Amino acid sequence: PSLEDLLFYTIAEGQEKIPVHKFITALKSTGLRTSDPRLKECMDMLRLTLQTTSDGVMLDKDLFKKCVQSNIVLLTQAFRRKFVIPDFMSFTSHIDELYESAKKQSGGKVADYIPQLAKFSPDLWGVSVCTADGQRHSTGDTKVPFCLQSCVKPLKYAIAVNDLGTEYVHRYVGKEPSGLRFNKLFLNEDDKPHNPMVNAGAIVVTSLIKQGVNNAEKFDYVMQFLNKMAGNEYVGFSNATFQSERESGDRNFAIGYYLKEKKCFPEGTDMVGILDFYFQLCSIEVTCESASVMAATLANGGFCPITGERVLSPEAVRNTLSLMHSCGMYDFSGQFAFHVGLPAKSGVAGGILLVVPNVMGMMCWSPPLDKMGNSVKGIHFCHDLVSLCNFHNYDNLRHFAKKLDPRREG
Amino acid sequence: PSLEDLLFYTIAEGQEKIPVHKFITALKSTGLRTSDPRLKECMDMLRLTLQTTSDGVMLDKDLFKKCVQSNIVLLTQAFRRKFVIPDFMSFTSHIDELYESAKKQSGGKVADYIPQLAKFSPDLWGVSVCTADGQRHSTGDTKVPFCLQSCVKPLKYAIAVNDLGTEYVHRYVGKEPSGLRFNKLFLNEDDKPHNPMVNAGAIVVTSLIKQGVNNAEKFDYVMQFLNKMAGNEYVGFSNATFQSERESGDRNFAIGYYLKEKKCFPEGTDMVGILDFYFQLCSIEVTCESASVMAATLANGGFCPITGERVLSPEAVRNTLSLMHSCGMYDFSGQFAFHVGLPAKSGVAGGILLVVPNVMGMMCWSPPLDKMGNSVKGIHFCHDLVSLCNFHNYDNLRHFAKKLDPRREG
Amino acid sequence: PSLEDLLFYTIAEGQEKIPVHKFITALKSTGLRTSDPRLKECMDMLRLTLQTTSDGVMLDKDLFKKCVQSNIVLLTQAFRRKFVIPDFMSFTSHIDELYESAKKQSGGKVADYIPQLAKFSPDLWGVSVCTADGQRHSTGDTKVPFCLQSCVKPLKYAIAVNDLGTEYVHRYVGKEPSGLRFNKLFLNEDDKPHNPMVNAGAIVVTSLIKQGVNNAEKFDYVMQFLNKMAGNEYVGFSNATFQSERESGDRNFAIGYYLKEKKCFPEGTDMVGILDFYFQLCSIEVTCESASVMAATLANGGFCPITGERVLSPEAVRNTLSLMHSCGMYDFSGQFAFHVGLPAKSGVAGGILLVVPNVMGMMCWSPPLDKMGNSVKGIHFCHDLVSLCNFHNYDNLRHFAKKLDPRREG
Amino acid sequence: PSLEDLLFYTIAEGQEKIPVHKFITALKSTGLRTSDPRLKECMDMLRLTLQTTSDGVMLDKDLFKKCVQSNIVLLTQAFRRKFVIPDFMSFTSHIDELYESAKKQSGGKVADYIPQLAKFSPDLWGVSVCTADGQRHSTGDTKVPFCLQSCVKPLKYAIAVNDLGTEYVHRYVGKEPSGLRFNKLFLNEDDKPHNPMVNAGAIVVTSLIKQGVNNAEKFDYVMQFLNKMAGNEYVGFSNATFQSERESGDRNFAIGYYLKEKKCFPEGTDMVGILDFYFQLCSIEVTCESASVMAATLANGGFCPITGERVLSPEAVRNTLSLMHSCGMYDFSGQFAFHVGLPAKSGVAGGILLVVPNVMGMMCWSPPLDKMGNSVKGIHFCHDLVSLCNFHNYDNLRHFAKKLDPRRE
Ligand SMILES: CC(=O)Nc1nnc(N[C@@H]2CCN(c3nnc(NC(C)=O)s3)C2)s1
Ligand SMILES: CC(=O)Nc1nnc(N[C@@H]2CCN(c3nnc(NC(C)=O)s3)C2)s1
Repeated sequence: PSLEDLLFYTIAEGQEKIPVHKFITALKSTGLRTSDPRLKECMDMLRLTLQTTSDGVMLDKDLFKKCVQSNIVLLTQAFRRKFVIPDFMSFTSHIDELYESAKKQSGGKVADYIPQLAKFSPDLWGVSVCTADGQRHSTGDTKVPFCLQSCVKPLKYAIAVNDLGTEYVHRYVGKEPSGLRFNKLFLNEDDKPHNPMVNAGAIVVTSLIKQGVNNAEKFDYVMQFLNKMAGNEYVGFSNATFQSERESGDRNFAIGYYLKEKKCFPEGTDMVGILDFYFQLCSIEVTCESASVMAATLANGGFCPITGERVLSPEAVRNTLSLMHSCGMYDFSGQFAFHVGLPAKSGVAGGILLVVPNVMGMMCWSPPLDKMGNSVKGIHFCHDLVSLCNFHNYDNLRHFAKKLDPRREG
Repeated sequence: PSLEDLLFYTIAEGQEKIPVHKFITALKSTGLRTSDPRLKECMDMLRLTLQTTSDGVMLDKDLFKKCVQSNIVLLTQAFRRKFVIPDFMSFTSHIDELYESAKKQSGGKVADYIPQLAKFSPDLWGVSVCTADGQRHSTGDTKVPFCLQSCVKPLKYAIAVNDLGTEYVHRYVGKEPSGLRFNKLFLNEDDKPHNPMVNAGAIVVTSLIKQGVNNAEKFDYVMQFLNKMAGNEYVGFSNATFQSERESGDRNFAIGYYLKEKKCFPEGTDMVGILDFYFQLCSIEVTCESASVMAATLANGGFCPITGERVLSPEAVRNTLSLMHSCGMYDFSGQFAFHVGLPAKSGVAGGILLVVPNVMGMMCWSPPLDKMGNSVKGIHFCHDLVSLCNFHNYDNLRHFAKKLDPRREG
Repeated sequence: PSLEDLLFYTIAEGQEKIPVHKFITALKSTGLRTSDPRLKECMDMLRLTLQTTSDGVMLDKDLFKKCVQSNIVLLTQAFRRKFVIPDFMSFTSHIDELYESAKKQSGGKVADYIPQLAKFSPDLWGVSVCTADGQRHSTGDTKVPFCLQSCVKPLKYAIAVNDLGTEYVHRYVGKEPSGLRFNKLFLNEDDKPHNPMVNAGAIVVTSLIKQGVNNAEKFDYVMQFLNKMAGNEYVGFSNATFQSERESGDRNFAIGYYLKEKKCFPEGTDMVGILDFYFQLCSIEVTCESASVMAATLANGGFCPITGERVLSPEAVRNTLSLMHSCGMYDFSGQFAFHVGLPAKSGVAGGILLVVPNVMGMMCWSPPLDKMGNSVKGIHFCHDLVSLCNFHNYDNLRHFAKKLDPRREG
Repeated sequence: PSLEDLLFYTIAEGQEKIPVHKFITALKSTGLRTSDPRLKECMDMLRLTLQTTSDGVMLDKDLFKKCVQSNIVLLTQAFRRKFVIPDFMSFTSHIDELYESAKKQSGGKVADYIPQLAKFSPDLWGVSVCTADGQRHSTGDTKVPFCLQSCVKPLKYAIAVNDLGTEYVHRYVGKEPSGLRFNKLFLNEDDKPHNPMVNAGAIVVTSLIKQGVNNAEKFDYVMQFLNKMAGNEYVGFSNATFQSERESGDRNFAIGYYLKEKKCFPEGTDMVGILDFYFQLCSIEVTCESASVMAATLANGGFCPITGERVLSPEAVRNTLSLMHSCGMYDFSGQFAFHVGLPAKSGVAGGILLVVPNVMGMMCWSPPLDKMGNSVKGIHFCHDLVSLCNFHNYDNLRHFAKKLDPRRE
C-alpha cells in the first residue's frame, strides 16, 4: 500500500485519471483554501504540471503522487474527513443563515468620537471563520480593513504573558472582573488595575512589553507577532486613527497620570511614551478574514492553524481565554459569559474576536455599537451561534437536547 | 458474530472457561463497581448462578453470555476501553498522589460557628471521583456523612431552572459575580441578589421551588430530586445542624427582611417560612462518594452516570456550571476561575463540589477552612489536579505543554 | 427706688391707676402668654383681685405691686424690651408673611405606607414659634396633633448623651453624615451606624437609654423627659400609628437583625424588644405649639424657656444641634445646611423641628412631602425665613446686606 | 461735654498731662497695635509732636485732643472696653497657656514630598489671633513665612463667589462633603467635584477666576485680593515650592485630565495652564500674623478688621464658612465639626486657618502632620480652645456650664 495511492483511489472513484479541477473542487469543499500556506508545494507542483503538460489536464496515479506527496498528511486528514468540522459545507450554510438573520438587526449607533470611525457605514457586516484545522469561510464585508481597538487587549496581554510569564505580568495587573459598576475606578484594592481587558489594565500591559527598546521597535515587534498569529494575512496600521485618538484621549491621559502616581508601572517607564504606544496598538488594522486566523491561534493552543507555527505558549493562551471569558465585553461581560459562554473581545470599531476553544476562531464586524459599546449585529450573531450549536463553554458534548454539534457526522 | 461471545474471548484469554472472580476482577479494573445500578441484571444472574454450582463456578461460553447478555453494551465499552478515562487504574494512582500531597497541608480552621460543624475533627480528609461513565474511585474518609451547606446552592438552582426555566428564575436573581467590593450588599442595582451562589440569591431561589405546596412537601421533593442526582446513593439530614443554623442565622433574617421589604419574593411568599426551608436545605447530608455522583450528573448534561436517568435539563446544567465558574468559591471565585478553571462550589463543613465537564465529578471534604471560607486541603488538591491534567476549562486538547491527558491512551 | 414702682410708672403713663386689661395687653405684646408658667402667681393674684374687688378694674401702685411682686424680674425684661427679639409684634408679622407664601406651595405627596399617615390632609399647615425667652406666636393648624416620627431622633439622642455622655454614646453610633451616595448602608467602616439621625443609628440609640428596665418604664422615662422639654404642653401617643408602624417595618427588622449580627447593641439587649420601643418613640404625638417649645429648649442650652427648668446638659444639646445641622433632613441635609444653615430635623408626618440657636425654636407641619421625604411647605418656609433674617449659622451679626436682624431695635 | 476730653480724663486719671508712653501702654493693652492702619493719623500726629517738644513729652488736654481727634471713635470703643473681647489681656493669657500645652505634643510627620516642606523644622509652632475689632496677639513663630497650600482653597473660593456669584460657581462645583467613603472619586453623581475644599473642586474653582486674562494677570489679581484680606500684611510667593509641586503633581494632572474629559471646565479653558495657576496659588506664602488677619476678615462678614475695607460680599463669606465647617480638615472634617464646631481649613505645610464668626480669626502653624494631613499641634490647640471657651458653633451663649466666655466681663 502507499498513502499517496490510497488517497488517489479515494478521489479517482474507480476512474483511471483524476481531472485536476475535480481534485481542486474536492479539496476546497473540505474548507481548505487552495492558497493555504501548508499547501504551497502541492499547488506549485500542480500549476507547473498544467504548464509542462498543456494537453488535457489529467492526473494519473504517477502524476498525482508527485504533486501531493509533500503535503500528503494534511490532504488525507482533509479527505478522510478528519477535520474538527467534517461536514464543513453544512456548517457554513448555517453560518450564512445566522449571518443573514443578524443582518436584519439594523439598530445601534456607529461610534463617532473621532472622525475616522464616523466614516464607517452602519450597513457593513462581515463574519469570518478559521477552524483549528485551517478550514475557512467568510460572508459579508470580510476584506474591509478596520482597527482592532480594544480587540488588541487580549492579543497584547497574550504577548506579555508569553514573553514575561504569568507571575511577572500579574504583579502589575489583576485577574478578575471588577463588579458591574466599578467601571469608573481604575484600580482595585491592591492598587492594581482590575484586569488586562479594561483600559487601565491594557495601558499597564502595554508598558510591560519589550522594555528598554524604543517605540519604533516595540511596535515592529508586536506587528511581527500579530503577523504570525494571522498566518501572515493582512495586519496593518491607521496613522489617521492614531492621530485622532492621541489628540482626543483625555481619559487615557487621566488614567496614565493616575497610574504613575500610584506607581503602577515598571521602573523607568516613560508614561506619556507608553500612552503613545497604546494609541498605536489600538490603530492596528485587520480584516474579518485575517483576524479570524488570530482568534483561531487562540482556539488552537497557540499554534497558528494555517501555518503550523507555534506563536504563543499554552500559558498565554489559557490566561487570555480565561480573562476574555469574564472581562471581554465591557459591562455586558457577565451576561455574555452566561448566555454565550465563549471568550470574546469587542472594540469600538464594531469588531468581536470570538474563540470556540479547540474548534475555531471568528471575527464579526458591524460598526454600529449598542449602549454598552458592543456591536449590535455581532452580539446578535453570537447568541444565535450558541443557540444553534453546542459551543457554549458548559454545554455537554454527549447530552445537548435539540442543539447541533457540527463536530459530528450523522 | 456475537458481542457477548467475542467479549468472552477477550476475557477468556484463549482459555475455555472464565473463573467468575477473574471476570469480577477484570470488571473492577475498568473503574466500574460491582454494585453499579446499570449492572444489576448481570449481577443478579451471577448471584443466581454462583448459587447453583458452588463447584465448577467457572463460566463457560453459554453461561457467561447468559449472565452478561442484558448489560452487554455497557460491559463492551468498559472492556474495549471506550470510557472517558480508558486507563482508569493509572488515573486513580495520580488521584491517590494528589490526595496524599493535599493531606499534609495542615493549616486552616474548622468552622466554630455551630456546635455541629465544630464537633468535626481537622484530620478528616476525603476525595471521591465518579466519571461520566460511572467509573468510581475514593481515597480517605469518603463514607463519613457531612452537611452540604452552600454546596446545595447549585443543586437547588439546578432544580429551579429545571422546573421553571432560565427566564423566570432570573426575574428574581442576577447572573454575575458582584465584585469583591460588593460582597457585603444583598442586592445589585436592579434590586435582585447578585447570583444564586450567595446567601441572598440562594434564599430567593429557595422561594421559587414548588410554590403553593407546603414546606414539608417541598423538602420531600428536593430530597427525591437529590436522590436521582446521586443515583440513589447516600442522602440524609442533620437535625442538629438545622437547629444550630436556625438560632444562628441573624444575618439570614436580616437578608430575609431586606428581601421582603424590597418585594424580591414571588407573590404569596412566607418569608420566615422560606428561611426555615433554607436552613433545612443547608443541612442535607451527603458523603464524598454520593456527592461525587451528584457532581457527575452535572458533568454529564444532567444524566446520572450510574443509572442513565435524565435528571436535569441541559439548560439547568449549563446555567449552574456557568455560575459555579464565577461565583462558587466565595471571595476566591475570581482567583479560582483563573488558576483552576473548573466549576466548583464550596461549603462551610469543608466540602468542595468539583465538576470536570464531559469528564467527571468529584467531592473533596476536609473541615478545616481557610480565611476565605474554603477547605484548605480541598483548595490545594484542586490546584494540583489542574496543574497535573489539562482539565482547565481553557487548556487546549491538542497542545498542552507538560500536562497529562487521562482521556488518551498513548 | 423699686422695680414694682418704676414698672408701674412705665405702664401708668402718668396716670394714677392702671386698667387691668391695659396691663394684660402690654404684657401680651411682649410675646408672653398670660398662661406662661413663670407668670402663674401674678395671674392668680390678678384673677383673685377681680373677684375681691369687683369695684375697679383699676390698679393703683400698691395693688399692682402685690400682683407683680412675685414675677417682677421677668416682667421687667418683658416690659423694658430685654427679650431676645425686642419688637416681637413686628417679627410675628413677618412670620405670618412667610407662612402665607409657604402656604401657596401646594406640591408634594402625603406619606401613604400606613393607614394613619395617609389620613392627614394636604391643607394642614402650621408654624409655631417659641423664643428662648418664652415669647410665643402661632399661625395655621398649630393645635392639631401629629406623630413626631423621625423628629424624635434628636430628642432621644439628647437624652442618651445627657444620661451617658458623648464618649459612651458614640462607641455605638458615628457622628458624620454618610455621604449622599451611601443612603443604603446601615454601618460605616467601623461597623457603627453613620450617625444618630438615620434609622439604624436611632435604633442603636434607642437601645442605650435606661438599660435593664422593661419597655413600659423606658417609655415613661422618655415621655417624662419630653414633658419637661415641652414645658408640660401636649405630648401624647398614637397607638394606631404604632400598630401600623410595627406591621410595616420590614426594613427596621432588617436593620435590627443586621445590627445584632454585627454586635452593635450593648450586651443584654433584646433586639426585637428594642424595635418595639423604637416604634413607640416614633408614634409619640405633639402639636406645633408644644413641639416649638421642645425646639426652644434646644435653642436655649437645655433650659426650657417657659419654665426655667434645666432639662438637658449643654454637652447633649450641642451634640444634637451639630448632628441635626449635618444629618437632619434626609438626603437634603447637605443642601439644607448650605442654604439654610440651621439645625433642623424632618419627619414623615410632615414635621420639621427647627432650632435658631440663642433665638428660638419652631415646629412647622404640613403633611405633603417632597421626593426626599421633607415637608414641602416646611422646606419652603425655612428657605424664606433665612433669606429674610440673618439667622444662618454663618451669617454675620455686623454686616448682613439685605437681611433683617430681629434681635435689633432701630 | 467733649469726646476727646472725656477720654483724656479717663486716661489722665485726674492728672495734669498724659505722658506719651502711658497713653501708648494703655493702647497696647486693649489689643490694638500702634501700627493698626486705622490709627495712622493719630500715630502720624504723635510722631509730629515728638519732634516739636523733644523734652518732657507730656500731652495736655489740648495737645492730646490734637493727636486723637481723627481716630476718636475707635479709641473710645477701645478704651470704654466695647471690643468683642473686653479683657483681652486675660484672654491672651489663656491663648498662651493653650499654646504651651500644644507645644508638648511632639508627634507627627513633616510632609516631605517636595524638598521645600522637608526643609522645615518639626519644632516650629506659632499661633496668631486678630479679633473682629483688630485686637492682636501672637505667640511662637508667627513671622516665619510658609506656603498656604490647601488653606488657600477657601480664599480663592471666596473670591470666585465674590466676583461671579453662588449660582455660577456651583454650576461647576458641589457644596457637600463627599462621605468618608468617597475621598478617592473626583466627581459626585452630577459629575461636579464634591466641594471647593477638595483638590478636584479647588482645581475647578481656579478655572473660574478672572477668565480670559493670562496667568500673570490672574495671579496678580488674587494677590491684590489677598493683600486686602490681610490688611496689607505679609503676602508672598515661593517659586521653589511652585517648581516642586508642578514637577510632582501627577495626581493633580490626573485630576485635570479627568475633569477635562468629563467637561467640568468653563468653555475656552486651558486645563494645563489652569494646573500651572493652581500650583502657583498653593505656593503663596503667609505668616501666622498676616494669615490670622485673613481669617478675621471671614469672621467679620468680609470686612477687614484692621483697615475697615469691604473685601468680600456677605454671600461669599457665608458659603466659605459653611464649606469650611463640613469639608475643611481632610478626612477629619466630620470629627472636627462635631468636637470643635468652627470653620477651619488645614494645609500640608502644617497651617490651620481658624474662624470664630463675629469674634476672631486665627492661624496656627506647626509643620508636623498627623496621619490625616492635619497639623498635630494645631489640631490639639483647637480642641483645647473650644474645650475652654464657648466658641463651638452650637454652644449656647447663655447656658454654657463651666466654660469661659471671653466676650463678657
Ligand atoms: C443597589 C444596592 O446597593 N442594594 C443594596 N443591597 N444591600 C444593601 N445593604 C445591606 C443591607 C445593609 N447592609 C450594609 N450596611 N453597611 C455596609 N457596609 C459596611 C462597610 O459596613 S453593608 C447590607 S444596599
Ligand atoms: C460618580 C462617580 O463615579 N465619580 C467618579 N469620580 N472619579 C472617579 N474615578 C477617578 C478616576 C479613577 N479613580 C479611582 N480609581 N480607583 C479608586 N478606588 C480604589 C480603592 O482604588 S478611585 C479616581 S469615578
